[PDB]
Order: sequence, then C-alpha cells, then structure tokens
Amino acid sequence: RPEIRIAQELRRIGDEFNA
Amino acid sequence: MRPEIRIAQELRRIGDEFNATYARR
Amino acid sequence: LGSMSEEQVAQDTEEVFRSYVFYRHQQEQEAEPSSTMGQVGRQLAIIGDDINRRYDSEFQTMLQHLQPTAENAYEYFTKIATSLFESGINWGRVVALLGFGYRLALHVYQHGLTGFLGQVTRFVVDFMLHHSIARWIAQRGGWVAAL
Amino acid sequence: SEEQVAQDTEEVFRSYVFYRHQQPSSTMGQVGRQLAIIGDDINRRYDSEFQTMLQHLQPTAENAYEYFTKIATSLFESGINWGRVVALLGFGYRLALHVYQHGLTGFLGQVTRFVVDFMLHHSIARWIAQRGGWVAALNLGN
Ligand SMILES: [Br-]
Ligand SMILES: [Br-]
Repeated sequence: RPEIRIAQELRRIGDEFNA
Repeated sequence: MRPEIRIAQELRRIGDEFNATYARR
Repeated sequence: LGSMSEEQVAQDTEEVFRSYVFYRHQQEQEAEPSSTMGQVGRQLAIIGDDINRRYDSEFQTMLQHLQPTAENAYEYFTKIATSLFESGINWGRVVALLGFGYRLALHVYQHGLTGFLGQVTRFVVDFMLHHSIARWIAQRGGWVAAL
Repeated sequence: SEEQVAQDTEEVFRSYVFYRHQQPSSTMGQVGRQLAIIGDDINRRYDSEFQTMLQHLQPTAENAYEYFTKIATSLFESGINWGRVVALLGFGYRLALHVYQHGLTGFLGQVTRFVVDFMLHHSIARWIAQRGGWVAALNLGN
C-alpha cells in the first residue's frame, strides 16, 4: 500500500540521519 | 464606497468598453 | 433540427471556462487547441489577458479591501455578477465576468494557503498529543532540546 | 507537561514552514529555523522518490488527516528518536504543499460550477444561446 511504502521510507530516512 | 459595488461598477465599465469596439454591428 | 438551449450553453461553459483558465494561466506564467469550445476559451483567454494587463492593478487593490475568503467567495461572486448584468447583458460584460471569476479564484486560492497550514499544524499537534510524542519530548527536556 | 509541548508545537511548526519555503522573534521560532535548515538538506536528496509515492497516494484536503495519521503512526511504531521526529516535520511540510498545489485544479472545478450555476439561473446562458451559443464568441474582432 502507498501509506506503507511512504512511512517505511520516512523511518529509513529518519534512522539514517540520527545515526 | 464598498468593494462589491466598485468592482461591479468597473467590470461593467470595462465590459461595455470592450463591447463598444469588438462587438460587431 | 433543434436550437441552442440554455443547458447546451451551460455544458459548453465548462469546457470554455476550463480552456480560458488554462491559457490565462499559461500567459501569466511566460510573463514571469482541439475542440471548438477549447478554441473559444483560447480566443477569450487572449482577449482577457489584454484587458488584464490594462486593468489588473486596480482590481488587485479592490480585492484587498473586499477580503474574499473561501467562505464568502461564492456570496461575493454572486452579488457582484448580479449587479454586473442588472442593467443588461453583452459579450463585453460576459468577458469581464470570466476575468473576474478567474482572478477571484486565484486570489482566494493564494490567500487561503496560511489557512491550510493551520489545519496541518493541528494534524501535527493532534498526532503528537495522543501518540506519546509530546510525552517523549516533554521528558527529553522539551522542545528546547532540539537546539 | 504534555500540553506545554503541544502548544509549543504550533509555534515551532509555523517557523519551520516559514523558513523551509524561504529556502521570528522567539525561542520557539529559532528551533523552527534550526530544523528548517536540516530538513531542507534531507529534502534535497530523497525528495524525488517521494514525489512519485505522493502521486499514487493522491492525498486530498479531505482525507489528508486520515492518511497523515496512519503514515505517521507507522513511522514511530518501532520507536521514537529525534531523527524520526524531524522526518515527521519534513513530511508534514511536503504533504501540506503537495495537497495544496495539487488541489488547484480541484478548486477551479468548483469555481467552474459556480459560474455555470450562475449563468443557468440568471438568464446568462439563455442570452448566449440566443446569439448562437459560445461559437458566436469567435466573431469578436475589429
Ligand atoms: Br474598494
Ligand atoms: Br447593454
């Protein structure tokens, strides 16, 4: 689903930054 | 004046100006 | 067989006004044609753009004092157009009607952006409140911790 | 404690959008300015891919909250950290401008119906119909 693919990327882009 | 009246007064003035030169007889 | 009815003009107005707005916007963009009704919109958009470059500045000011919002825009558009045709109808006044409707639309649209930002702000606030985000931030030292 | 964070969120998010678009006399406004600088950098690398996902999601002003809620819910379901919170603001900013810009044609359609509805009931369409319809407009010259 679009919501899943979108939110799945925000968490990957969020965690990739804070690390 | 109020904007509602001035706007409608100018649209009427501009439209009739257009009509007087581009609405063929 | 038949004649132009009111409804026939109404249905065509949709296609005409769409083409009018499309080419009006296209000319304001650079300044920074299939169906027959689409061409009427293009021809009128060409005329409306000349009338605009001449008389737009004054309407920008008159729209400021009117202060049309998404709520009363229909109300103001109705009584303004009513006074426009009260003393008669001609092609010129019809052209002015399209030019005013286009400008009133874009005006209400542009000035309604801050209103939409407030709604999104409530979405952010609403989410953080009930999804323990505010609890996490308050315990992490508050919003001041971001600095 | 929570309510203090909630109230500040309004001021912070306002300054965030104010400086994001630009690319404020308050302590919360400075937080928004700092976040807007970081959020703009992350937006310069991964924006292209979200443009497509926003195309298929098709968020409108009606269901925007519904979609924003469950999207943000899945974002923090596995935990909360400062990084994910900043991403939430970056998504809210993009979701806002996207729904706003793509709703213009939607707003024009409503305005189109106001004009049509007006011409029907105020004898405007009848007047045009008697002159030959809209095809008659092509005779405006000289
Ligand atoms: Br005025
Ligand atoms: Br007349």
